[PDB]
Amino acid sequence: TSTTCCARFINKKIPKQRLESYRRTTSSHCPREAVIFKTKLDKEICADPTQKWVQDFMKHLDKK
Amino acid sequence: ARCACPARHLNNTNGTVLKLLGCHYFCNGTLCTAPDGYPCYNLTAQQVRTLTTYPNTSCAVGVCMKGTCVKNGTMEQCFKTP
Repeated sequence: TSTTCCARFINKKIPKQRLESYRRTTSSHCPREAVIFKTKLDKEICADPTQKWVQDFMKHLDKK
Repeated sequence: ARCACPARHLNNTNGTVLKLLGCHYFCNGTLCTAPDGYPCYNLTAQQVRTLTTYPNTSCAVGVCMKGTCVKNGTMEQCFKTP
């Protein structure tokens, strides 16, 4: 059971051009459900998976 | 923005959400504070000194308010996982 969790979420949408192919889903046991993405500047960013931008990117990464 | 990054939480044998140790975390080169209402563990200095990979103390559950883990009365068997 991974104990890495996101306390806060990125407020706005991040253009896909700014994101790498990194992605990890956090435990369902986390206080807040989050997906972790990485920017081309190598910053890990917590994203709310109930926002459609996030859902769109996760799909885009599977289709790749 | 910079504080939207993952951080290590503590687990428990109680079947409840993972919780932050205290209300502060460091990621993306930034010292951050958890949001108000965030579930946290408030451990004594002595409890922190003995914190391990298995439960060995009663851990005070709390809620983050302005960087302070305000104890709520609930106790749990907390532990860390690398």
